[PDB]
Amino acid sequence: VDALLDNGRRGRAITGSNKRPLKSLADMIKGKQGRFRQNLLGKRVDYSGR
RNA sequence: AGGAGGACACAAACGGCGCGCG
Repeated sequence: VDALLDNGRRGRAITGSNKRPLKSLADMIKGKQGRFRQNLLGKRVDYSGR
């Protein structure tokens, strides 16, 4: 349950690849790649180009 | 003779590593 909630606060994060720890719910909530700064504050918009 | 009867709808995703540009 600890690994499911806030993976990384444990002694060591679990992984299923070359030592790439699995992202948890708390990992998805916060962070520069998290929802707050990735999809809510700044979001990709249609009707645009470059 | 007479007479009688007789299927609609429906268009490609997510995480690393590297490089590069503003």
